[PDB]
Amino acid sequence: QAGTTLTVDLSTTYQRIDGFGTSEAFQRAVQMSRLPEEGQRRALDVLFSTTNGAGLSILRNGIGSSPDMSSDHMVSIAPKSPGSPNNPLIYSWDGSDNKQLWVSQEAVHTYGVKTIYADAWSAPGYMKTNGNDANGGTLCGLSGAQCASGDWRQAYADYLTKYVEFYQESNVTVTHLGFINAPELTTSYASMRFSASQAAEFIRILYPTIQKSNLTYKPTIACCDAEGWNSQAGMLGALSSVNSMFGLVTAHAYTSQPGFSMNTPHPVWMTAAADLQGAWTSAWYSYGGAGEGWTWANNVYNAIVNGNASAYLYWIGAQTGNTNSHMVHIDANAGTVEPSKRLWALGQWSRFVRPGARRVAVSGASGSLRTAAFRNEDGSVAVVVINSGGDAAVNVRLAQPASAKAWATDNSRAIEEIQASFADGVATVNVPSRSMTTVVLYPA
Ligand SMILES: CO[C@H]1[C@H](O)[C@@H](O)[C@@H](O[C@H]2[C@H](O[C@@H]3CO[C@@H](O[C@@H]4CO[C@@H](O)[C@H](O)[C@H]4O)[C@H](O)[C@H]3O)OC[C@@H](O)[C@@H]2O)O[C@@H]1C(=O)O
Ligand SMILES: *[C@@H]1O[C@H](CO)[C@@H](O[C@@H]2O[C@H](CO)[C@@H](O[C@@H]3O[C@H](CO)[C@@H](O)[C@H](O)[C@@H]3O)[C@H](O)[C@H]2NC(C)=O)[C@H](O)[C@H]1NC(C)=O
Repeated sequence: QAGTTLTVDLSTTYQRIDGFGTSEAFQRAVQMSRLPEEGQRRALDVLFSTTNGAGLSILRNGIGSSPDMSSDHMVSIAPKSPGSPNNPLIYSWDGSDNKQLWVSQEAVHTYGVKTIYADAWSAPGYMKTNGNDANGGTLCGLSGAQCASGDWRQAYADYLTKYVEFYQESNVTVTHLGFINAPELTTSYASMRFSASQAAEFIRILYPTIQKSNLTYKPTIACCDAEGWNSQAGMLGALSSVNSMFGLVTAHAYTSQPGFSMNTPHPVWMTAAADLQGAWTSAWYSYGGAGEGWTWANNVYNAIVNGNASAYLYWIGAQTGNTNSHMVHIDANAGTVEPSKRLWALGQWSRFVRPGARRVAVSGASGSLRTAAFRNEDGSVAVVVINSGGDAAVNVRLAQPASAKAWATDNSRAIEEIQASFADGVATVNVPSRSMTTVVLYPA
């Protein structure tokens, strides 16, 4: 044939895409802050730049639960107990939030990011059955968790609301708010155990607290950052009584993969995935291993197409260390920043599939090509082609554009523009070998 023709059907729609992003929690933002100004700027550019970076459109921040910044802990805005939940909470704002406020202010005001997801791993220790933000335990006052010290549920809702207000008064709007992380998992770090029933119980307290607050923008409540699709899907029954009081479902890709559509009315975000203990690799493709850029391009495809995800977040953007827990390597001694091809994989999506995009049908792929298509709010149509074979001539059309452009990521290209020859509404591209290519059709 005269290449492979991919035809986009704008009349067949699926989920909305809210975007793509990562976190700088657990003092990864502090590691970035220690770089020379040029290293700082390069780290921020590769994460958020829509011209020379991954164009990430969501930042996930931790709402620190710890009493201090020991180790990699995130200090809380209220690290000292008031003794009783009947006493006002004592807020001790540091103007920094574990250097996440600076990353957020750069994302929003330098790079145009509009989606800021703040998620607590735990309440402060004095609000919990175990008196500690680490080693699990549950919020005092929930069903099954009566504490000698009192019922701290309203206090935790006031606390989360105050955290959003500190960000607001620092000119950052938190758009989404989570109050647990991995509620099925006890860990040696910030962790807190809620059943799905307890999550619903708390949402019924947190929703009116937010709606009655003086916040300028009322953030959408999220739940529950379970460590896999399967674990989160098991919480949806109990959450269904409060579907009027939260608006985002969140889950990771650790204990199961995002390979089916959850039964919820809400958008579903895959909010953390990584090759956490794999030895550092920057490569796009070596053999299809767990850390390679190629693998992560495909992991995103699977989450969107098979998991019905509206967003995809790698665990950490930039940090130090020699595992694939993160996309961007910091060498603290050299003061340098090196993006892996996992950074470019997520950017090969995020640069072109912007917030509000609607996934749409595309036909004509077979064999070595996996394809998806997205209609942006500006009417630009982004067609993803993941090519596991040799160079593939592809034609991209609607079932009408005035111009086209194309970019590819592979072993020698980092979201590099390639030719998109444009004739009578049809873009013709050479999709490189073992690449992810995005072809964009633009209205006038
Ligand atoms: C080599 O050190 C790595 C660790 O391997 C890695 O876990 C991470 O540690 C962070 C930590 O992150 C976890 C990671 O994602 C979730 O937990 C996973 C769920 O699935 C299980 O099967 C895995 O074993 C879990 O790790 C969880 O929701 C995150 O919080 O966060 C706390 C930090 O204190 C800790 O450093 O990264 C390190 C590293 O990069 O050095
Ligand atoms: C893939 O995910 C999307 C969400 O990102 C799912 O969309 C949701 O679909 C349900 C069922 O159609 C929608 O429920 C309807 O909502 C309206 C209000 O807008 C309500 O009045 C109707 O009675 C109905 O309950 C839900 O709105 C919609 N959510 C969004 C955010 O669009 C979709 O169902 C998922 N796909 C699969 C195959 O599961």
